Amino acid sequence: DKPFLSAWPSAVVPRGGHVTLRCHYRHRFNNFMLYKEDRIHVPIFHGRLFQESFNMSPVTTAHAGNYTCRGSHPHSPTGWSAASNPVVIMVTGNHRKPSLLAHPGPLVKSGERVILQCWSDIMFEHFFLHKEGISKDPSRLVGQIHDGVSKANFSIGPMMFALAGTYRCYGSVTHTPYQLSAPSDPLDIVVTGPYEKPSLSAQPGPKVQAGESVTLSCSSRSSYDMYHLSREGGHERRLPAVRKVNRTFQADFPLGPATHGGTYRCFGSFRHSPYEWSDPSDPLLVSVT
Amino acid sequence: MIQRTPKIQVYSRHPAENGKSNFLNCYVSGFHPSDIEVDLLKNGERIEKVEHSDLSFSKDWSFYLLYYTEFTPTEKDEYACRVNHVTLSQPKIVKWDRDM
Amino acid sequence: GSHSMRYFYTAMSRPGRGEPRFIAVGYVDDTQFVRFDSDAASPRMAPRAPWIEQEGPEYWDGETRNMKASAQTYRENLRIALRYYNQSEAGSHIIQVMYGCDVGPDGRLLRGHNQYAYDGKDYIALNEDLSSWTAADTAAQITQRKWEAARVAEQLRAYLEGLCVEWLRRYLENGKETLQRADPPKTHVTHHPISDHEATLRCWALGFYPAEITLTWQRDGEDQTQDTELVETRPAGDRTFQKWAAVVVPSGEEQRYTCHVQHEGLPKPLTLRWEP
Amino acid sequence: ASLNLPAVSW
Ligand SMILES: *[C@@H]1O[C@H](CO)[C@@H](O)[C@H](O)[C@H]1NC(C)=O
Ligand SMILES: *[C@@H]1O[C@H](CO)[C@@H](O)[C@H](O)[C@H]1NC(C)=O
Ligand SMILES: *[C@@H]1O[C@H](CO)[C@@H](O)[C@H](O)[C@H]1NC(C)=O
Ligand SMILES: *[C@@H]1O[C@H](CO)[C@@H](O)[C@H](O)[C@H]1NC(C)=O
Repeated sequence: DKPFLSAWPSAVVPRGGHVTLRCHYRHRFNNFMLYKEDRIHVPIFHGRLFQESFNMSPVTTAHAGNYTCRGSHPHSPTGWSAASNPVVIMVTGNHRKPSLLAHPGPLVKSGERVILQCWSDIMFEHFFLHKEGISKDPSRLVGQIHDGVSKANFSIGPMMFALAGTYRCYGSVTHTPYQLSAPSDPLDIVVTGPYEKPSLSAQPGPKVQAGESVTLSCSSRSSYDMYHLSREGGHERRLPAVRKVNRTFQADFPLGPATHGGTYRCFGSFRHSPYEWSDPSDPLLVSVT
Repeated sequence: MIQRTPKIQVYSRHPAENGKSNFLNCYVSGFHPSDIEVDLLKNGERIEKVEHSDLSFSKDWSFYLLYYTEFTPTEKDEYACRVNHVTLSQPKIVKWDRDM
Repeated sequence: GSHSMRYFYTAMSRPGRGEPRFIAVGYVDDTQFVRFDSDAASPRMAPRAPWIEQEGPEYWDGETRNMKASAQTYRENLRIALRYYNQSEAGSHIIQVMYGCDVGPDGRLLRGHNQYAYDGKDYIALNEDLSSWTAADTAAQITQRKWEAARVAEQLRAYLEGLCVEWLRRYLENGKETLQRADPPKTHVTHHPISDHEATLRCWALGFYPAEITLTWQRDGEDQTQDTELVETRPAGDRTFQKWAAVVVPSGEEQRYTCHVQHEGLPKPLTLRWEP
Repeated sequence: ASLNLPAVSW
């Protein structure tokens, strides 16, 4: 006899944002009370009967907490239902952001693993890794302390498309565990493969004199709707593919007016899946005189 | 969306005999989406220990479920199945007809 | 006889009412033999027919791992389908999946199947050649382009030609005494008046396996297919099935009507008539 | 036994 509690659009919410708690019980979204973990059996707001979902807006730090709901059950020894599943509202933006980096890198072969390392010069007690999206839950790790930084290694994988996307990480300090830092700079984690690798080539070719034009052509018999041109160490270009007479799919990346060059690979991708890339093309080295 | 209202059959596992243990079945099928509420009723009152089969579907993608409970039929007792579904404004009751 | 194995997946979003939910069931012919439900506590593939229960722990661990993986896959495919059709994140949607194989009496593959649906309508299907797809709309054409670029048909084909047939042959052995023994229907005819000049004859078939059956009413040998009311074949709850067929007849003409029953468990078709 | 489909997306 448990209600189902949920937060929308995200239980991880910036301060000043908005989150709605919904309590669904016996085919209804009404007539329920809320409780916080530290003070159970004492309803919040002096026992406010929520006749509708609870919209917290704008979100403040006082909204952060670990919630359960009980729905009105009129013929019962308490008059109320059992406690719902717990939902933890985490309010972000309350400390300087940590940093997030991928080892060995953010392009992850299908089936393989990647470490996402969160770290800060602030002594965070816990670190949270959150993948962008509606109704997405964070992973938590204790912060390890060494050499004046705290850090945590989040292991992601075996990589597949459900794990690809934009990640951010967060720190919390000892006595405000439901208050999170500002988010780290975002990191896009991309899965490469198993879509077949395209072909890379340059026009007129890979040897460019100063002041001459170089265009990089990514090509495939697969119908990629977009190609990503990726340079070793840089520069991340995207272009739509166009179908050619010989049935190849192709995008032409003009370089210049003074690109210095380097080794290039290209990847195909598809509409509405921006973090699923094909296998990398064979590399192509461009040298500007 | 394509929404399909449920078909309902109420019947016993074996030919009913007053005083002999049996099983009361309510077979629901042809419906979409899959959320559905099914109650077996005795004299209008919901029977408690009702089980149902695992959700599956037909080649046309509509769902079917069997709801069942052990019961000893009597002449004094009236059984039915009560079904509610988004395609139904109001719950639909099908009486168990022993004759057929 | 011929035999088939099918797996059916239902993946459902239900925003604000539950977590995204993944349900899988496995069938040999008309007999359900396994299930997985991500809503249970500690989801796992579980036996649903006695003849699978003595598969070892290596079987269930591999099945449970596969189902957990597919639940994660199809939870995300629901989000993808939202973008393909430009639908709100507040509504409830359903993906359905079917695959499996048909084998002949020698146990060799006759054909493979793999079809997908979104919100109860065809979405994409593997063709009979097991190496190409047919897409039902422009959203599914995106999926087709992706599955072509990833050579997904080759993986379906390897399974359908290999493990699918191999396991189906194993399950048919495990449950031979129930899966390959046709139980004939028990039959009778009932009579009920509807007025002072018409009555219903109802031909009953009970307790039969497998579910395939033909019930017909004839009058002077002519098939009354248009005047016959046939109910959907229905499960008895004990892995047998039930069906009936009814015709409305002028009172006094009942002797003209015969019910005909065909079923794998009958060595010859049955003819029935009603008698007071 | 069920089909094991590695990493396949719609
Ligand atoms: C939230 O409270 C529940 C008890 O209601 C507890 O089991 C759970 O671990 C708590 N979660 C956190 C993140 O503290
Ligand atoms: C909750 O409040 C926010 C802020 O005004 C608003 O954007 C939103 O529409 C409201 N309702 C829901 C269900 O989020
Ligand atoms: C985290 O991972 C990186 C790269 O894998 C490694 O160099 C580092 O030592 C790890 N940190 C800890 C605390 O294990
Ligand atoms: C297809 O045509 C394009 C455009 O001229 C060309 O770059 C590419 O090499 C051709 N591919 C093949 C396989 O002929």
